[PDB]
Amino acid sequence: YHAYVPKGASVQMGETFMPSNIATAVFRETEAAAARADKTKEETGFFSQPRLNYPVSSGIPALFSKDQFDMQYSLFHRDVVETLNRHTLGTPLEGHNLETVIRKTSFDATQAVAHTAASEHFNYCFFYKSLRPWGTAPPPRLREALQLQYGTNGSADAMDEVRRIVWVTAASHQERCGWVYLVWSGVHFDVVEFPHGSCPIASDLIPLLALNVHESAYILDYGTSGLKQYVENYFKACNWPLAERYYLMAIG
Amino acid sequence: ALGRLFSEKLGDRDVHQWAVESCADGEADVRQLLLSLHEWRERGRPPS
Amino acid sequence: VETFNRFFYRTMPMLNFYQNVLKHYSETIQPLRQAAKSSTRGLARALESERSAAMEEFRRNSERYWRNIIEG
Amino acid sequence: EGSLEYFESQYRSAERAVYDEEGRGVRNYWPSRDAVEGIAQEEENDAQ
Amino acid sequence: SWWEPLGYGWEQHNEEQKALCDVTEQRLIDGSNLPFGGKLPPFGTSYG
Amino acid sequence: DTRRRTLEDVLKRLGKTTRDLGSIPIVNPRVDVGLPTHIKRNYQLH
Repeated sequence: YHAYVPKGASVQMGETFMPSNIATAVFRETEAAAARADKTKEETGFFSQPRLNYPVSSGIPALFSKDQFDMQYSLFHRDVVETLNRHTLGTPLEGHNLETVIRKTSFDATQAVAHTAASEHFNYCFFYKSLRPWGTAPPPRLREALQLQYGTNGSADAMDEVRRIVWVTAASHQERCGWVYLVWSGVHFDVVEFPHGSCPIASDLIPLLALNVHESAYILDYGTSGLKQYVENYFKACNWPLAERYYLMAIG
Repeated sequence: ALGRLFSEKLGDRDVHQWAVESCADGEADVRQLLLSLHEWRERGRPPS
Repeated sequence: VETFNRFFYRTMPMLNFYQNVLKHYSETIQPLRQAAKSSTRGLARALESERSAAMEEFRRNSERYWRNIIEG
Repeated sequence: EGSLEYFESQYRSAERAVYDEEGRGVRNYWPSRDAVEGIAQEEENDAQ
Repeated sequence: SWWEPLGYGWEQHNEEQKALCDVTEQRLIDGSNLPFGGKLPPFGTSYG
Repeated sequence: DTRRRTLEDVLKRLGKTTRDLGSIPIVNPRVDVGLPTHIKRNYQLH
């Protein structure tokens, strides 16, 4: 039955609470849904939003309400993708990897649309992939790496220090449009701040963690003054082991 | 999340020691919460 | 009397429910405390015994330790 | 029936032989080697 | 009689043993000594 | 790995194997640990 039920609806048990009126309103909403589904099937471009590995029907634990995250996923990001698709068709960039769009549109003003959309698409993706719902404890090997750089004579000082430097970097980007990454330069770690429409692959770094510093990300929950609280929570919900296996693959 | 909060606060020190601590004499059978703890930490289960 | 008790059983079943809960508590509680204290003290003396003199002897020579454990 | 009866009887005997061997009345999970590999004298008595 | 000579689940069982068991008590199956090299043979070679 | 005797080779030189110790709380003969340790590791089992 999964195919027949529209995109938003949940399939559950009848409690026989439905008065005939709303029972009909529902069928009408379903008919509309079928129509808009038929037009979205044809509006489909080359690129598309990523499938989420974790259920977001409720919020992301300790981080987002349902409305916050679904204002990121189903509002800003999908616009970014519509833009990206509009501008990668009818151009030499048709049907290539996300990379070869990001990388071949790098640093040119003429293709700035394509590049901005592309890099935002990547950032959002990597952001979703950087969030593990109940959080995780940073693995030993990564802790050993980080400690050799950030750590000053303290136990996993590198963890408090990294989640400090991330906060500082976030607060020091004033425009509130962009991303904060923990990345591997290839010779060392660092926390870099990317402006909107810029990406770690474009600067040929290797990304480990992503944090979304757009004001649109924390506005519905933490308000305009709530960035510190926001980041602090993000670390409750972040995904370390990913960052680790990327780090270890980078090294060899 | 509870798993790693626990494994963070407990830190290094002995599981069994902790169990004799967290039960004063009249509290609960040590064998019970020892069992349930083992089955919760590895072999991940809902905690009793 | 039967009409009465029946009425308040069918209307308010949980009075008997909780009454029996407390009945059972007051019945079985002290056996449970005995079991608890006994087992906990079991692991307690078992636990502290690892710092004793006998253990200090275990490390210097193990063979005398095991030998007089099997005979002992 | 009567296989099952005999069977169950000798089990009951064997197990109350192993778990409390001294008839003190409490369950012992660390039984002597003599009580574990030991044969029931009731078998011999039945032959006799 | 042909099932036991080839340890079937040996790599899994090895993994389970190495990860969850103390090295004092663990039995480790080696694939090199097993009939096909602990593997499934190439297609047309093994007579079926 | 050191010059200590496990209870294992103590049994081999006495010739009791693993079976004779049966009234003693030790299960794994080949570990290097005290009797009290052996008791606490197996304690929750009974």
